[PDB]
Amino acid sequence: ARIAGINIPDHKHAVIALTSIYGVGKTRSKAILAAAGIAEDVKISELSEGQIDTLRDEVAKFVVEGDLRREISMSIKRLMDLGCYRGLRHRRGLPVRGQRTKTNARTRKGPRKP
Amino acid sequence: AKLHDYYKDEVVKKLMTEFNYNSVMQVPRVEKITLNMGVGEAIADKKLLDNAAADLAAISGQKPLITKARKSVAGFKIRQGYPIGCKVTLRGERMWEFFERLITIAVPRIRDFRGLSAKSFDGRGNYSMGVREQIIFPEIDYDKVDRVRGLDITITTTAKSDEEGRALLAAFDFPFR
Amino acid sequence: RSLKKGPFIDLHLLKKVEKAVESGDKKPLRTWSRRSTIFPNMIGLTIAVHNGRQHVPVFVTDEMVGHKLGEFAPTRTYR
Amino acid sequence: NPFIRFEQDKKLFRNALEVEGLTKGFDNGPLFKNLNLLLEVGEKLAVLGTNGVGKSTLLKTLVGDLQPDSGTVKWSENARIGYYAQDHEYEFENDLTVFEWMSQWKQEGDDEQAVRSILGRLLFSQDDIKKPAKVLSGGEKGRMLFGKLMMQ
Amino acid sequence: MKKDIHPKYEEITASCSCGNVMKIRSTVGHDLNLDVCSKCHPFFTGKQRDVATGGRVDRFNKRFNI
RNA sequence: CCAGGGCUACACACGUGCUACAAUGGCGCAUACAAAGAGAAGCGACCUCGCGAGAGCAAGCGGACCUCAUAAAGUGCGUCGUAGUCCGGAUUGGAGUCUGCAACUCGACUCCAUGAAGUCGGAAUCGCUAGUAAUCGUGGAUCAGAAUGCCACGGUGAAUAC
RNA sequence: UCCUCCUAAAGAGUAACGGAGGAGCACGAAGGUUGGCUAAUCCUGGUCGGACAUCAGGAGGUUAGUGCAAUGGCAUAAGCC
Ligand SMILES: [Mg+2]
Ligand SMILES: [Mg+2]
Ligand SMILES: [Mg+2]
Ligand SMILES: [Mg+2]
Ligand SMILES: [Mg+2]
Ligand SMILES: [Mg+2]
Ligand code: NA
Repeated sequence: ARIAGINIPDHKHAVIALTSIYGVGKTRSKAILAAAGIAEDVKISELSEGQIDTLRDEVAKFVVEGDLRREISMSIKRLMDLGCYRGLRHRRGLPVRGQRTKTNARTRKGPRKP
Repeated sequence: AKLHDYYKDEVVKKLMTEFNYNSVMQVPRVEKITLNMGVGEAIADKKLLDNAAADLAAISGQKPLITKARKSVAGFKIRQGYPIGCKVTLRGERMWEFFERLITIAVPRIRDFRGLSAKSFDGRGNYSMGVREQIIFPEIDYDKVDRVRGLDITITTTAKSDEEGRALLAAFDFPFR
Repeated sequence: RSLKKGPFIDLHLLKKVEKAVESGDKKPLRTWSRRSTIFPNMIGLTIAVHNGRQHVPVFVTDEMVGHKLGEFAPTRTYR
Repeated sequence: NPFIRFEQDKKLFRNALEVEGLTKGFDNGPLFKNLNLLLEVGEKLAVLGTNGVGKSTLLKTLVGDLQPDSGTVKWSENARIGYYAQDHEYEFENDLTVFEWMSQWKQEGDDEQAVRSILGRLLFSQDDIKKPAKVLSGGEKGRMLFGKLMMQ
Repeated sequence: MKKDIHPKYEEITASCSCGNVMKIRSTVGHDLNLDVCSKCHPFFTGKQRDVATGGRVDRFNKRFNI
């Protein structure tokens, strides 16, 4: 149980244990496991170490924790420097896809401040 | 050791023909390596200084000396005698071993490494460098550590100028710019 | 976001670009077209768009290609 | 008046105790047989009886240093248990100062405050934070236990 | 040295993942396997591979299927 | 009369709602049962392509025949074993689909990833007496496109009223 | 009542309701001896770290220090282990 960042979850199914990687969800985990030749119902601590090595390269053909964060930060920092409308909303801390800020948008704003 | 006899056999000749000296010992030689950090946050958590001392003992095979504040300064609310930092001086065989094991493995393990600056000399052939984090060193298992404490490496050579210090350090395959 | 084929712009600005590219950099173009995307034959220009009441001269840099002309003309003043 | 205040590290929600059957015994017929009960994050349930019934051994079974003859107790996966024993002599030993005893606890706290401050909030001074732990008397030992609970 | 105040010190084989056997004294207690050393570090080979974050006209052109 | 913008602005407050905080539940597999209504510059099977929104071809129907249109809770099998979790779905990055001259302001929907607050809610306050409350789905108008709203239909189906 | 400087006129002393500050202690080591060491403050280089923490070189040199006010003294240190 050791993948790019960390595969902390033992005692869990390999399909959901792989979700701990920043960049793999549910379908990607199924895509990873299907090409690994192992069933989706096997527990991480039960599968042999002859498949974890075959998983690290299968995880490696995607974008994952260490470098995915940098990639998306470059995308946001681009718009901030670009001066786009999304950049202005990203700089202020408001919704960027054009929804209500009259009453909603507490998720993007945070707790109220009188 | 390996870096020491590499220096003896090759660097002496290289620098001698480079600078057109006249004596065997006119070539600059590195005389010591100092590794320190002033933890600063030992005002209230004296165990932090012990943890840093253990980190330095693991990194280099010596027991660190605990350095105390020389003069009371009211800006950082410290006074005389407060243990503030830790320091280790390496000379000879241990200095050469650490010199090998730093620039062969520890520097490559730097996240997004690009190169050490060449204008970081104090004007007398001395070099200084900040590793910014203690996790890169192979003596650390990335899980025992608890903080982001970093060292301050200082290479003290007998060079008479920053030019000769640059030449000596570039003779040892330093990753400059 | 728009359609699979045919990136949509306005003719009156497309023809105005072809006159500007030959003459090079000049006085800014006062165009009301906001719904027109940017093409590589406009990089480095000084086109001006409408925010509702006045024209703001924008400088088309390298990265502003897929975006639209109105994407850099905020239309409401806040604080 | 010693200012003592018990905080909460992590708040558990559903229920805590949920014990089914203990039937603990030492020499005679078990002092109790079933004692099936729930907690529901309530308050107290002040166990009581007469001298020699076995309330202390019931608490020992609940806290787990003594296990029943056959049964299940279990706690919530987020449950953090502070324990103030009826007799506490296994604690005040090994010849530590008051400061050292009170500092052997604590999760992430500065050595000079938040541990020398919890001592002063309960009737202690500089002339007392250096006397040995194994010499305080009665109520002072109890107050030290309260302090360890406040920090845990 | 000063007679057992220090940690231990011994020779440990520290080879790369691409060969590169390097016997270095250290204080770990176990042989270790790590990434490339500066001998095979990707520093002089990715000088332009690292400076590649960019490109919008090129990815707009491929979108211009018409 | 025309183009562009606004009605969509946000330190905040109130009213009406939707989705939840889970285990009489999520998820995967297989299998049942409805009512009502609309459709001609409109509903558009079947087949092929696409993981999917959808695209190509395209009969039938201005209709008890043809399309919308697979109803969903349910039932049986397995797993998850009370964790901020295989609950939750906000927000954000990337890639797209279709109406439309035109999607930045400011559409809907699909895919990959991220995946927050929330673990039954203070003073106070609202609805309901039977096929009702609760709960699950379906359709229509306005409509090029654009509802968690409005109007309407059925499935399951209570407790209590001294 | 006691201590330090000036008035006090280059030996000592010298008054005023003349000009300025302190004391009624501390220490079982802050005493004895042996061995060892030299400060303030500025420059550059350096991870958090900033004008100022700690590290390395340079200048400077006693401008630091002396349990406590001032005067005299102190490197052979009377200063620091
Ligand atoms: Mg309105
Ligand atoms: Mg005289
Ligand atoms: Mg005289
Ligand atoms: Mg003395
Ligand atoms: Mg002496
Ligand atoms: Mg003396
Ligand atoms: Na008892």
